[PDB]
Amino acid sequence: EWQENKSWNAHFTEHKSQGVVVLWNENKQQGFTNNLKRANQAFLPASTFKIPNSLIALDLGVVKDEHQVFKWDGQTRDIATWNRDHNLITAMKYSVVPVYQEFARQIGEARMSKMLHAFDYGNEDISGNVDSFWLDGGIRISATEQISFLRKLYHNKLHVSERSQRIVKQAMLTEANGDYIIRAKTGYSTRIEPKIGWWVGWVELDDNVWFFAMNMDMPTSDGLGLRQAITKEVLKQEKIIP
Ligand SMILES: O=C(O)c1cccc(-c2ccc(F)cc2)c1
Ligand SMILES: [Cl-]
Repeated sequence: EWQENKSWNAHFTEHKSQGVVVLWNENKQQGFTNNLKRANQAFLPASTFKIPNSLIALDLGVVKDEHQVFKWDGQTRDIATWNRDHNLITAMKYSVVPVYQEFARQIGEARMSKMLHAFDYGNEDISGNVDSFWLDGGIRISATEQISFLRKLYHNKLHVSERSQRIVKQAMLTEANGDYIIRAKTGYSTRIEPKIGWWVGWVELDDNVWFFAMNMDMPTSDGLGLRQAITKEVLKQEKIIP
């Protein structure tokens, strides 16, 4: 079942922001959020789509492994870290759109649509350019639907090989210390209004796993750090992380 804790709204209010945090206790099978309605509001996934995109590229052989090098195409872009060679891990880390656009073109429309239906991913609509629909096309996904998809990935229940899912979960590695491990992916949607930020993933503890999915209005790049900062303040408040 689900429980709405509006006290977390303060974490958005303090920054004059609007958004939702969704948490899911895997052991107890209970969900928590500050806004049950926005928790189910569907947005463009933006770079959070790099998770399913990575899975499909790996399972079809478009990407052979996490060490394969994808050469910079010599095009200087506004993102300095994009102007270099990448593998799957660094492509994810620096959210390298042009590398995943190449993935998508090699995957192709037919296979992409088939696999998103198999994943039960959002509205499963890839309308638009095969290499940009997750940024300005017709695909939409809610925070709760992100958690649903992530839970399948965590348990290796998605309809791709176990190997593909293990590799993507490696590439999702974001933070790890003696207290917790976070595997997650950021998102920044700017091509279609409303501009929003994403952070989706899970926090691994010794004896439990908390999946999370948050998004927040993002009129400017100045607030991108709040995607992680707000989420962690909620995690701290709920005694999930110190
Ligand atoms: O989602 C991120 O964490 C991320 C990672 C790398 C780059 C950017 C980014 C993109 C466009 C922009 F206008 C400003 C920042 C966002
Ligand atoms: Cl790992």
